[PDB]
Amino acid sequence: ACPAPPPGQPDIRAIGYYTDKAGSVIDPALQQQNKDATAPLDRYAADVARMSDDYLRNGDPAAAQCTLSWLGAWADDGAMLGQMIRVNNDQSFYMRQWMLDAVAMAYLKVHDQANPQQRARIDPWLQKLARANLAYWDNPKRRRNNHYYWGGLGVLATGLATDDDALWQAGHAAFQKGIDDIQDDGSLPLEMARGQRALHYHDYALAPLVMMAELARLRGQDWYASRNHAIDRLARRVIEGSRDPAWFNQHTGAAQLPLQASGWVEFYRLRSPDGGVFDAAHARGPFHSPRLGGDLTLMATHGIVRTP
Ligand SMILES: O=C(O)[C@H]1O[C@@H](O[C@H]2[C@H](O)[C@H](O)[C@H](O[C@H]3[C@H](O)[C@H](O)[C@H](O)O[C@@H]3C(=O)O)O[C@@H]2C(=O)O)[C@@H](O)[C@@H](O)[C@@H]1O
Repeated sequence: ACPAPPPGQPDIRAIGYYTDKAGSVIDPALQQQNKDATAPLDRYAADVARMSDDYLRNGDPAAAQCTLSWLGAWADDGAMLGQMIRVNNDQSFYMRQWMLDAVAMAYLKVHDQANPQQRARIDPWLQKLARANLAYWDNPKRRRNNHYYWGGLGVLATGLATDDDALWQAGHAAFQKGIDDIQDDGSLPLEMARGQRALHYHDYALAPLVMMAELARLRGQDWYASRNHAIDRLARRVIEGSRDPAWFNQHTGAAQLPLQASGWVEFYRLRSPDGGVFDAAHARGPFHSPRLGGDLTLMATHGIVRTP
């Protein structure tokens, strides 16, 4: 009934594909190279997202058991615990953050179906990945942009799922720095340097901050207020921006590519409706993002976990 997972590959060889300082102009060949190189890794994320999605949607323990089986198999095969091969950037390192986000959110969603044996295999694997990811951001030489907020999510979810309180404080630190990076105009200095993709990267930075906030809401915290409701400013700046890019066009000097707000809106519309600014974007749903935890619509309506 539970199909065979792919072999957990120890090595990642992804490929950065922007050709300009702003990281805004794509080389299509390079975009294709990286896509084919990562396509197996992305198939796995989507599968555990969907199977964990199937469990949250209809309560079937087989969907949760098949998810635990697949995560069980990847831990055992030491998946992505090897070399992050550098082709032309740290693209392989980023994938290990994104994959951790996908595999740890999937685990959290089915964790109440887990028995001690499956816990024994998965936790040390997630924790190895989560500590490996944190240890990249120990170097001060590396700009803590949206990549740091995306790393933060997996580390936080691994902290919550494995109940590793060091990892949770690390995750929270990532979320703190994101909120702290929000200027009074709702903008992020590091994301403002992405020319025509500036608005995309604002939406892209915000989504993992919103997911971390929603993870804190599972532990009975409320991070949303931090720094005098700073997240609402960035939220406003992105949702106003998907409607009207004039501010981003003026502030960066680049004509923005059109953006449709990502699945962070499914939760955020419930936390602070702001008149209902997210209603058009919500109507574009459901939102599927394995890197953010899968079906954001289902999780916003019915919760990330079926029981605390
Ligand atoms: O075709 C898609 O839309 C593709 O998007 C994928 O996620 C992107 C993500 O949107 C984001 O742009 C990210 O950007 C990185 C970039 O890869 C590079 O490393 C740069 O130096 O840093 C950027 C950054 O985050 O600051 O790249 C993601 C990626 O995988 O390249 C996926 O959502 C994919 O499933 C989708 O089809």
